[PDB]
Parts: sequence; C-alpha cells; structure tokens
Amino acid sequence: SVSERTRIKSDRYESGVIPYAKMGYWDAAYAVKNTDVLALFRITPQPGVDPVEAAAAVAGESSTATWTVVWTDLLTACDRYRAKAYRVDPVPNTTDQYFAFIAYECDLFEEGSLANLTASIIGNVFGFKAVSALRLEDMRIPHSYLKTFQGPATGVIVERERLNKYGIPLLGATVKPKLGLSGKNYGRVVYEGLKGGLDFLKDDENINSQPFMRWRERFLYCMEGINRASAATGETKGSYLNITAGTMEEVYKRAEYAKTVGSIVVMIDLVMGYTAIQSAAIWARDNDLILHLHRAGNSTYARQKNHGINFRVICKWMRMCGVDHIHAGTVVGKLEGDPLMIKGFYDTLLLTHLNVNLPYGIFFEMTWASLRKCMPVASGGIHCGQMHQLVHYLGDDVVLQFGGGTIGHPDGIQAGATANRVALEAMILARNEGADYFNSDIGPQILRNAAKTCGPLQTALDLWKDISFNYTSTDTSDFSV
Amino acid sequence: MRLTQGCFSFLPDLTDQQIEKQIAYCITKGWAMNVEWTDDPHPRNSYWELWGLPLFDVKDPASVMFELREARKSCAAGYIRINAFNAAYGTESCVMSFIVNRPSNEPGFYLERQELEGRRIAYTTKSYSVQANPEGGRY
Amino acid sequence: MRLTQGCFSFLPDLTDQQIEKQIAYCITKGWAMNVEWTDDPHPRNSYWELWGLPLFDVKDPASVMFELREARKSCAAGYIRINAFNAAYGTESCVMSFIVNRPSNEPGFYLERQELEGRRIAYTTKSYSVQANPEGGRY
Amino acid sequence: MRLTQGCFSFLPDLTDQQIEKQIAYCITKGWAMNVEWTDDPHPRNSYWELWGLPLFDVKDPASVMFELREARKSCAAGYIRINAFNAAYGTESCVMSFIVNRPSNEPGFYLERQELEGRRIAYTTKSYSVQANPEGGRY
Amino acid sequence: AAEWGSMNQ
Ligand SMILES: O=C(O)[C@@](O)(COP(=O)(O)O)[C@H](O)[C@H](O)COP(=O)(O)O
Repeated sequence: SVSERTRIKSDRYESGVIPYAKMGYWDAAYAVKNTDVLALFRITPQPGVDPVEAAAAVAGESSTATWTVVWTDLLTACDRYRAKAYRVDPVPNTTDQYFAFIAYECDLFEEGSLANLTASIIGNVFGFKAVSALRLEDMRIPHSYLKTFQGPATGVIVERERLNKYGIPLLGATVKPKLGLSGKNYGRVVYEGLKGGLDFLKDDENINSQPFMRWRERFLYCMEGINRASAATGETKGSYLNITAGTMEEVYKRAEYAKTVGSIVVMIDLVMGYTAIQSAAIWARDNDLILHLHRAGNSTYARQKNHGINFRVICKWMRMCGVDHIHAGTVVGKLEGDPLMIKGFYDTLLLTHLNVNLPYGIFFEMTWASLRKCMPVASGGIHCGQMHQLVHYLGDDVVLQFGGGTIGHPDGIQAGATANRVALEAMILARNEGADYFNSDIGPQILRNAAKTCGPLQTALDLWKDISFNYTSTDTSDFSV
Repeated sequence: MRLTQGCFSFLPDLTDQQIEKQIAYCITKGWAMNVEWTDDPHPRNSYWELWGLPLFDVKDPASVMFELREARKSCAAGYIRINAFNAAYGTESCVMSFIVNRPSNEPGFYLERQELEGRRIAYTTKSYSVQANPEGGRY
Repeated sequence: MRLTQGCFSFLPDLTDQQIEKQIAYCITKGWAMNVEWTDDPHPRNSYWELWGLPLFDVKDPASVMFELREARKSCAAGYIRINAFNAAYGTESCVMSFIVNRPSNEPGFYLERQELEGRRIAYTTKSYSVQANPEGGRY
Repeated sequence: MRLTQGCFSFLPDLTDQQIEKQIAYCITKGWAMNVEWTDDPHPRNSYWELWGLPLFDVKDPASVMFELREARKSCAAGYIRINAFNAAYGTESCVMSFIVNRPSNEPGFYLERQELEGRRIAYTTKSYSVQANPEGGRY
Repeated sequence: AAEWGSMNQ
C-alpha cells in the first residue's frame, strides 16, 4: 500500500507518546528575548510526577502540544512557536511546591486582545490531572506588545485637572442600604453627602434597574443633587452612575444617556467580562468620560495561595485595557489585605517602571512604555478614627471611600461628611510640617486636637473608638527584609 | 458662603508661619512655585491671572513670601492662591494648590434651569459678584 | 484544449530524465516533495487527492520517481502533479508545482451567464467531463 | 459511492435477523415505528415518501418485518429506511433511523461554483441519477 | 536569589 510505504520513521515524528520534556518544551540553556512574554507559576506535582516534567507539560499544553505525536508539525516552523520552560526552583520553607519560569514568542498573540492572551495562559492548564494545584503569580509584558493597547482613557494626571484638585487623596462614599431605595430618596442622599464635603458618591455594585427603582429615574434625580451641591460650595462634584447590564446594546444605551445629562463619570462591574470591559474603555476615551471599575467576583480565584491567579496580574491586565480607577485594598478594613502585598499592587498601578522586589511579590523588572497611570480605590469598613494609618499605608494618589462611616453618623449625613474631610485636612497639614503621625500616640492626639474645634468629629471618634478587624491573612509573602 | 476650592479650605485661614512651612515642604521636593489672582470664582474658571513668572530655582521660602506680600498690597479685592509644579517625566503637572487671601464677604451662586426634550434640564451656575460689577470692582 | 495550470505547460510533455532533474533541484534546496491526483480540473479546485504522505527527509530522486511510477499504473485516467514545500519561517508554503501526466483528451469548459440588477452578470465556469460522468469514469 | 446517511452505514448491510433485534430494542422502550422510501438522496431532502401510517401500539417486530417485506417487492429501485419516534414531553421527535435497502449502483454527486462578490462562492450539490431520469426510473 | 535577574535579561 502507498500509505504503509510513506510512514514517518523519524525518532521525533514517528507515531506514539513521548514525555513533553523530550518534545522540546524544556530548555535550561534558553536565552530570553526583549520581545518575549514571560510567566511565573507556583506548581504542586502529584505524588510520583517529576518537577521538570510538570513544568514541561504546562509549557506544551499552553502553546502548541497535545498528548501524542502529530506529523502536521512539519508543515510549520515548529521550533519558533513552542513555549519553553527554562527555570524550576523549590518554594522556600515548603515541600511539594516549586516555582517555574516560561517564555512565549510574540507572534503567538493577537494585537490588542486580552481574550486571546488569556485563552493561551489560563485556557486549560489548571484542570490537568498530573498536577494537584497551580497558581499564576506574575508576568512580564514586553514594550512591543504594550504598544498595541490603549491604556487608561483619562489617567490620574488628566483626571485631577478635570476636578481642579491637587495634593491630597480624593474622598467618597457608597449609598446605603445596598437595595430598596427609590430614585428620589437616592438623589436626597447624594445632595446631602456632597454638600457636607465629599468629592464623589457611588451606586452599590448590585444597583442596576430593579422593580423598586428603574435606572432612568435614578440618573435624572442624581444630576439635580450634583448641580445643587456644586452651586452651594463652588466646587466640581459628581456621582458614579452604574451602567452594568445583561447585553452590550443595553450597556451602550445607559452610557449615552449619562453623557447626554452631563455626567463626569460612570462605573462598571468585573462580572461583565473582558470583551465588554475593553469596549467600554474605548467608548470613554472617544466621549470624554471617566471610567470606574468595581472588582465583583475577583476573590473567587485570588484569595488562596495554593491555587488561582494573584491580584497583581489582574492589576496589569486592567491597566492595559484602560480603566481609570480600580479597587485595591485598605489593610485595616473588613476585607482581606496584607500590607506588603498591597504596597506591591499600588506600585504596579502608579509607577512608570517596576524593579525586582521579592518581599513585595515583584518577580520581573518591567517598563510601562508611557501608558497612563490607574488610580487605586480604598473601601470596606474604615472610619475617621483610623486616618493616621490610611495616610501612612495608602499614599496620596488614592480615593478613600466611607459608606457606613458617613451615613451611620447620629447627627445626619451632612455631619458625617464634614467629620471625614476635617480629619483628613488636619492629618496632611501635620504630616507636611514633619510630625510622626504614624506613632500610636501622636496620630490619635492630632485627631483629638482637631476635634476640639469640630463637634461632628468629636461625636464620630467617641462612637467608633474601639472598632478594629484583626484576623490572620490568607495571601502572604514567601520572602523577607 | 465660604469658597471650598483648595486643599485646606475646611481649616481656618492659615497664618504666615503656617504658609512658610508648606512652602518649605514643596522646595525640599524640588518643585517650582507661582502665585495667581482672580475675581471670578466659577469652578470651571481654569486660568487665573499670573503674578510674574514661576520661581524655578529659588531655594528659600523668604523669596516666595516677599512676592505674596507685594501682590496683597498691589492687587484689588478678590482671591490669591499658591501653586507647586513638578516637571518630572510621568507627571509634568501641578501637585499642590491652596488659597492664601479671601474677600471681606462672598455672596455665592444660584442655578438657572432651561427645560429641553422630555424631562431633561440644561443647568447654568451664576455668580452674584460677577453679574453685578466689571473686573476690578467686584469685591 | 490543453490545461495551462502549472509552471511548464507552455513546453512539450517532459521526459522522465527531465522530471528527475527538476526533482534533483528541489532536494538540493532541502524541500519536501509530494504527489497528487484529480479528475476535476476547475481552476478553483484547491484540494487534489493525496498519494501517501509527503517525503520529508528523502535525499534521492529515485524514491520520488518510484512513487510516481506506482500512481501512474494504479490511478484512473485524469491528471497527476508534483509539488515542493518549504517550511522555513517567512514562507511555510508550496514553492513549486508542475503537471506530469494528462488524459488522452480534454474537452474543456463553457460559461453560464445569470442576469442580475442593471447590466450586472453572475458568471459560472462549467466542465464538460465533470457534468457527464461521476469521479473515476470522467476520462 | 456508498451513501453514508443513517447510524450503521459504516457497517456491512444488516441481515434480517440483525434488523429484527434493533426493532425489538425500540419496542421495549415503547417507541412508534414507520417505513419510508425515496429516489432523491440529497442531504437536505427532509421528507421521504410514507409507506402507510406509523405502527403506534404494535408490540411484535413480526408486524414491522412484514410491512418492510411488502415495500421491498412493491416499490421501485431506490432507498428504504426505518425510523422510531418518541412522543414524550421534552422530546416529541425521532430517536433512531437506519437504511435497510439500497440500489445496485449509486454514482453520487458533484459541485457547481457560482462566483459572487470579492472571493465568495455560492455552492450547489447536484445528483447524477436525479438530473438524468424522472422519479420512478432513476435506478 | 540574584540569579533570577541575570537569567531574564
Ligand atoms: O459593598 C460594599 O461592601 C462596599 O460598598 C463597602 O461599603 P462600606 O463602606 O459600608 O463598607 C464596597 O463595595 C466594598 O469595599 C468592596 O470591596 P473591595 O473594595 O475590597 O473590592
């Protein structure tokens, strides 16, 4: 027969199954290029599996390999398209955990598309039977690839100019309770909070269009509350209108309405998806709007150290898509946050370049190729009694948000807003004069001193004095110093 | 009404010693300082009037204090502000701004509401001082 | 009519010695060779039938000549062609193709003209051999 | 060519004992059985000709075997198929179908390619038997 | 260690 005579007898291309590390997916003597995409994975092999074979399997199944030999490989420049595992090391103070470095060719990805990049890096590797657990810890995205993405629509610098606000963190609050209020009652809270001294207020992530309140009603009343407050104070004000919806057509309809009534900003949720997010960031740039991103759902895969994706990677992907704000943690609030890991997140979102810093979880040096900066947002069970800690851990480019910490004031919403602004102003002034505001004694005294000229602040300090959330963290570092 | 533009407007008017300290903090960073004036406080009024060129390499707050003293006795009733600029790659913008002189009294603003399609309103913010007198004689 | 697909169709049918030389030229470059067959010669008929797998590391034209000899005595009346592939980065495609066997007679094709909007025509090219008999018995 | 419609066309023609067993499997489920015929085997030819009404409450394959025997000696050369229907809420559709009689020879089909805008082609699949003779005399 | 900065030029 012709078929039998034309059978491949080459050692590498004869039919059958061979190890991934003998298929060309492991290369300890590999030289990395400045155009290559790189990834760091924390792998846990099944009892009996060789650490190097596991790394080679992850590299092959995330590039061009399958479980058995295929001759069709000879119709392509195979060596150029194969990903290569090049370094494997044990995780310190651990047995059965190893770190693995992998390099990918630039031509494997579609320009400007996050769905495509993720389809390769996280497509099916996490479900492989030969591994018991797996976690993507970091990535190095090259200058060449960064240039095919838009980056933030507004950016921190242009945004401060749009608000005429410079040299201090911005302030905000969420409307409470989460659900149940009508459009007219929603506008009343916005008017009150802004008038007391907040820069912005926001709808809860779960507020969209429901039987108790339809969206068009909420948008109209909110613009009346914003204009009233701005005319009474002489400042630019705003509220995050939520445009999250079930279909792309409905999203666009809500974005075009908010622009028509003159909103300076709008907000979206992470549950919408990468493709919907990319479309929204392109629209905001073409229509002069600020875009806020709520990270609903992130903790389903970013909480445990043994399996999933580390938040610092999500930070990079979202800065590439082009969002203007993103929730990043508080350290002292009611949600999870280790101080060393959080400092790493803030740096990834605000710096022009990153240098290796193991104790902070920074594994790769990386430049941002002049992409604009993304503003971090701190929210979740925090109060004016903790002002000294917030200034020391979060920095100056950040939005501090107080929901229960404002509406829960006994003397009204306007009183709550005033207590928060005064506390901040006094702390920054003291800092700029060279005081040790972080000391457990200096910090509180500074607030106490300011309180003797502001009744609202005195009331708040006495109310939430002994309030704290101390619990062991889940996601921690693997290095020290 | 008290105009709440600036970073320290929820605190009492600052003393000269207080102002000097904030200036000393900006120069320790290497920032450039300048002084501006206006009698139109609309929140979208971006360009205030410049008082001379910015002080780029001055390394002593006394030089900044002197210039502010002159403007105070030279300019008409209105508002004065001090700004700090950072020309570092990645910023190239202002990084601080605070008010340092106010008029005896400020009446404030009111809203005008033009009705357009459906229930939509087009809003306009109006100043009492501006609508009443020309520049130079508003306060 | 003579079908003019291929690079040497304006020359007489090539001898076996001529064919061997062209093969020797492709292997000196390091190209992979294969043989195909069909009885439908429409110019948009991209996929001819494959005769075994491509000969990747064969370094002697005699191996290619043998395979062509077999097809000649095994396949039905129709057309046979030899192709050469280059898998180098920047190419990864075919780089040569020529006919090496023809039917005793080829009637050719005719055009059908469907009239659509205004003066536009939608054309269809039709083969006499195909329309008359099923595959295997067209020539 | 062999027509590959049906669930067992990659196996040899089934014997009468083989057919009876498959019928016995469908009745154990409570399904309704029917027999159809056609001389046009286009893959989009959905409605074959019906041979009587479906056998709804027959509980013995011998009844189905008898009907198939009649069609075989009564119908013209062509194709015969047996189908099983399930009227349960959630289904209400056919759940099995296989060929049980073929013509002595099937020439097959060929493709016609109309060229439209850009590089687009509109394809049409054509049968040799249909184009040559009217229904009743195609095989 | 410090070989991670030299292995990834
Ligand atoms: O729904 C809530 O719980 C919040 O409005 C908190 O309001 P409170 O101020 O009343 O606590 C925020 O969405 C969370 O901070 C989100 O968490 P994160 O920022 O970590 O994504």
